[PDB]
Amino acid sequence: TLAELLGRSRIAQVANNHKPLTYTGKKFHPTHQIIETKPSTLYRQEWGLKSAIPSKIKSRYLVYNDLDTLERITTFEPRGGTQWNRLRFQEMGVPINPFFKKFNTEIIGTGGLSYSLPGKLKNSPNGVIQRTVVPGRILNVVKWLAAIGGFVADVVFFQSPPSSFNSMGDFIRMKTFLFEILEASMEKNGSVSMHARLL
Amino acid sequence: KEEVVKYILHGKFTKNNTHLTFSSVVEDKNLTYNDTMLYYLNLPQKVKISLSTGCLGFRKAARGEYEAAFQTSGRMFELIKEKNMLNKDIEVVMDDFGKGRAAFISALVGKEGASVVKKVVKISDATKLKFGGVRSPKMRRL
Amino acid sequence: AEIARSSVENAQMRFNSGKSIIVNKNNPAESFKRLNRIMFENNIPGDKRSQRFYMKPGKVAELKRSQRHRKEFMMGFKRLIEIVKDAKRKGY
Amino acid sequence: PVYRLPPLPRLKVKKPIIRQEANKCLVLMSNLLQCWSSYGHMSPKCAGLVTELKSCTSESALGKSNINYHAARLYDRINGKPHD
Amino acid sequence: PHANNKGLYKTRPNSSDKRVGVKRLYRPPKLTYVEDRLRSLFYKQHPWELSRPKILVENEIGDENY
Amino acid sequence: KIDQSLSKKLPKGTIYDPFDFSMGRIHLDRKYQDIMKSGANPLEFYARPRILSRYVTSTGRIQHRDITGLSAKNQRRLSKAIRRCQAIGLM
Amino acid sequence: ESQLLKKIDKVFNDETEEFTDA
Amino acid sequence: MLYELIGLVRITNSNAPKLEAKELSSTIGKLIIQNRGVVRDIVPMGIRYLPKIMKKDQEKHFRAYHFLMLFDSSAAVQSEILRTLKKDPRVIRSSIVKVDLDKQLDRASSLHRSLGKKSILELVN
Amino acid sequence: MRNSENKNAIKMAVELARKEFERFPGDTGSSEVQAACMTVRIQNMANHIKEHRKDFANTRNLRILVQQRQAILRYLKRDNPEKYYWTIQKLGLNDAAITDEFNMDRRYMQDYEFF
RNA sequence: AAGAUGAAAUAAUAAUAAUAAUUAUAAGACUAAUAUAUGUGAAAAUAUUAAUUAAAUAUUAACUGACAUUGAGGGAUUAAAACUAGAGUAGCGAAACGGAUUCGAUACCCGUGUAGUUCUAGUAGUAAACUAUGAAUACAAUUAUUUAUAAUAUAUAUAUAAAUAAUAAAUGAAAAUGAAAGUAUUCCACCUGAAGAGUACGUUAGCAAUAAUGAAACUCAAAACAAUAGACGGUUACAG
Ligand SMILES: [Mg+2]
Ligand SMILES: [Mg+2]
Ligand SMILES: [Mg+2]
Ligand SMILES: [Mg+2]
Ligand SMILES: [Mg+2]
Ligand SMILES: [Mg+2]
Ligand SMILES: [Mg+2]
Ligand SMILES: [Mg+2]
Ligand SMILES: [Mg+2]
Ligand SMILES: [Mg+2]
Ligand SMILES: [Mg+2]
Ligand SMILES: [Mg+2]
Ligand SMILES: [Mg+2]
Ligand SMILES: [Mg+2]
Ligand SMILES: [Mg+2]
Repeated sequence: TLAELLGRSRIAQVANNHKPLTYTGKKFHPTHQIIETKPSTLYRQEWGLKSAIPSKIKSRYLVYNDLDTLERITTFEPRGGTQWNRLRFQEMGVPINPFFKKFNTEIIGTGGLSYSLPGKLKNSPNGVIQRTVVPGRILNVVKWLAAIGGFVADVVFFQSPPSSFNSMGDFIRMKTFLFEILEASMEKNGSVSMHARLL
Repeated sequence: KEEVVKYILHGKFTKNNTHLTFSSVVEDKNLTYNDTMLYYLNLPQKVKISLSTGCLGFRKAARGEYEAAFQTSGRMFELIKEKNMLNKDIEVVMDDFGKGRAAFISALVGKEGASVVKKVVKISDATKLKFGGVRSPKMRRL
Repeated sequence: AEIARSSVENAQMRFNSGKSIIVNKNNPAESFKRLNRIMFENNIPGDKRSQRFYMKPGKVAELKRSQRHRKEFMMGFKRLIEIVKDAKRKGY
Repeated sequence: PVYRLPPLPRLKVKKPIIRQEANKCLVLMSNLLQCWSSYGHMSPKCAGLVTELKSCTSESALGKSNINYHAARLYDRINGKPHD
Repeated sequence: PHANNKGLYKTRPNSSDKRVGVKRLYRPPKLTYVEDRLRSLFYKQHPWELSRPKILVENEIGDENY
Repeated sequence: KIDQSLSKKLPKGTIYDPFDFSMGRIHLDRKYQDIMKSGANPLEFYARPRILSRYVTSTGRIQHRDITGLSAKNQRRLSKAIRRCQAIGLM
Repeated sequence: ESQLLKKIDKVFNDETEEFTDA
Repeated sequence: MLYELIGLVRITNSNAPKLEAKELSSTIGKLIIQNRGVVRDIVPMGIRYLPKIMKKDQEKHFRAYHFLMLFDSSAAVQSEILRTLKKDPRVIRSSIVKVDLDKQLDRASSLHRSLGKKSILELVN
Repeated sequence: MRNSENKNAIKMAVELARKEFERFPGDTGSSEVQAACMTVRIQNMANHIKEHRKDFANTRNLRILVQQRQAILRYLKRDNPEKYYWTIQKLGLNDAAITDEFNMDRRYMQDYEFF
């Protein structure tokens, strides 16, 4: 019947949610399913939703709340950013087990951020990679805070900050540093707490 | 013995005139706890300078204007200086929103009251509003 | 007596009308701006103007209804303008 | 709370406010005059400002919102009026 | 014929039963699926699975043989 | 140093986007910036001036429901409690 | 009056946790 | 009927401010119990500064000893208690409010009910 | 009960009147029981109005309640005359008090010295 | 000098020390914020606090078994003004007396200010007493908000009611109404060109003022409602 197909249809596969699309609080994890389109469908404003998305949207990713509203629009944001954070984490290689052997709503383990298992070495043309080096940005004078790969992490120094820190001041974020991501756990709220060290 | 804890510069800015009054709060060092606390809470006051725009020479409709209030404030500050009464801290009080209220502010914060403004510590409003109260006059059918 | 004098300052500060502020020495005009913000935030000038003359209770009621309607109209108008800005940004 | 409006003859802002960017020349001039007030006239401590002022005012001494259009364009679509 | 959760038998119609419910016959029914309750749970337990992009453009629903 | 308003502090443990390093983020934050908002009956606090002095102005004027954000019932109860407190010599 | 006296003495005289509300 | 009295007793004897409030509470409680009444609570609030310089009869006050009394009494004796309170120089302000018992026989004072303790039984556990 | 609200005393009085007029346990709706409970509340509101003679809202309520008792007793007369006569005899009213138009007007309050 | 005004002036502002300020006493009347009259009440009304008494909500359980609706006459209540007595009278303020303005002022404005406004016991029973819309019953397409319950685990953009807002249909001279100004049924009130006229006369009631009831002759081909397009406005806003 039509009802069974509707229950199995791709729109039905997206779980209902009405969280604000313009949240200004703290973001620990994704809140909205990212919707993607191919170039061929985007050329025809086709996204598998009810209504054609406006031609102004050149990006191939969006998030949305309502297919249609009393305002005769679809409530959406042309953003798919949270996928690039996840992939960047996958590039770091630092791992984070409940993935091994009435309903509980709490996040299980990592909430899908990473499925990599703990103990493995990264072979390289030099040799086994002993530690993971990643570019980052020191944020503010404070363990300092660094923007690394879409995540805010805690920076610890070998001995003390260099002169560039206080030379630049609040413009310290303009320059790129190298960090060693020591470790990465996740807390109950669902937030990843990476510990790094400046180099 | 009459100490002087502070001074109070009171302004009354009505529609047709502005009345400025400088006062000194006398205290007496010296009777139950309640009596002493009451005495300190509402300490006696004594007028020292009293001025209105008429004192400055303005007449009739000229009394309610901006310039009249401004010059009256200037004269008030000059008199506070001449009487050598800038010793203790001043507490400004403002009692109505007449057109001379802004004039008083401009004179005080400006060069006219630059001598006095260094010594004012508290500025407050004392506008009297009735919570129901007596019946106001009827509207004027102009 | 001595402890009395110790407590006079606390007791005297306690009886605050809420319409008094402490002048900032560096910029006194900033303090007067704060006081004027208090005045408008308590509608003290507006109440003083409205108490000048007597208004019949029916006229008071109709003015009250009019003002409330205008406020709610502005709120709805702002909501609609926000929707206009949102739709414009998405490209509608 | 949501306050929906009745059907309006229009949806228009009376006096739309715009982004009046401040003139760089006037800001430079104010900074230079502040410098002369503090550090003395013809002070060497802000000759750079003077230079910058001279460079910015040299040729010229001084160096619109679309909300109503989009509001008129979109009012019928978003007003939530019931169908005819 | 059996006592309700509060122990009381039902011996006469209540005020809801006596109201004509013809409107329900014409109101388009709300479609419900248990999977939707179970779709909400998964993405509450795996918020980063929402970051995996999804394509809502169907290829052909009839071609699916799973 | 720069004014703290013009800068954005990304919290700890939070994910971010490049957009967050922009004036757009600060501007969007500005635009999109308790005990009575609960099952508690405000009429039980009529003898507690400290609690219900939070829902008045510096001069003591009860705040409009547009400000307090309370439900109609709790606005009415809070106003009753404040007026009763004013009458019984508190407040 | 006996219970009144016992309560009044204990409740007031002793340095008891009052409902000072601060 | 359950009633909640909130008295503001004067404190003229600085060295023992509670002295007045104790004898006020004793008088009111004696009246209640001798008039087929019951006293459930005598919750003391502290010494507090009054919001204004309140003038009971011909003496001005700037502070008072606040106290609360929860008591079950009839309407006539409750009016009598209020009468005695209003014509007592010791008392600056007084107020008696009903606590409705249509639901629960036992009910805590307004202060404890605001804290979360709905009845005296919770307050004693 | 002497420390309680008067409405509780009226509730107990209503219970007693119902138990004295009921045709069987649980009977609360027979015309005789309705008249008895109305009578109890009429007595209470009449006392209240005697104490508050400028309370016209509750005087109106009392008037309406008296007329309601009249309507139900007139129905009882039409339905079960024997029980009707027994009921009005036990309640202190005669047939004229029930069947005659009764606006609880100022003339009534003068003739019967209500105040 | 003050006060007032558009600007001034007032037989009774101030040198008899005023006005302004700070205290202290006294008296009346009123009830800032919350606030929306949301609501409550039959309407009139009603929002500073507390108590006593009385009324008013929803849903379940049980009970009566049509006991209902409407309602001529009748009854009750009924704003403001007004009246009769007795208290009170701070503010406001008919009348009156003055000062202005004006060609003139009999007015608007200013000053003194009696009655009244306040309370107690009454009389009176009228308002644009209006939603200009009598009450009850059955029914009719939607949406959005609240509002109040009942769930189910903030989420069900949760169901069931009332109100509010915008409407479909329908109706309507249209304006518009919109769950009634729709579809129907029942009962009551009222209307039948304008003017004369809510007048006269009579009667009833009332201390009075008055209230109710309520004509006719004479004259005319008028008179009114909604909407349309202008003109005009000591009408608004925007531009140039
Ligand atoms: Mg009947
Ligand atoms: Mg109010
Ligand atoms: Mg009827
Ligand atoms: Mg009125
Ligand atoms: Mg009168
Ligand atoms: Mg008289
Ligand atoms: Mg008078
Ligand atoms: Mg006057
Ligand atoms: Mg004229
Ligand atoms: Mg006059
Ligand atoms: Mg009468
Ligand atoms: Mg008449
Ligand atoms: Mg009439
Ligand atoms: Mg018609
Ligand atoms: Mg007549």
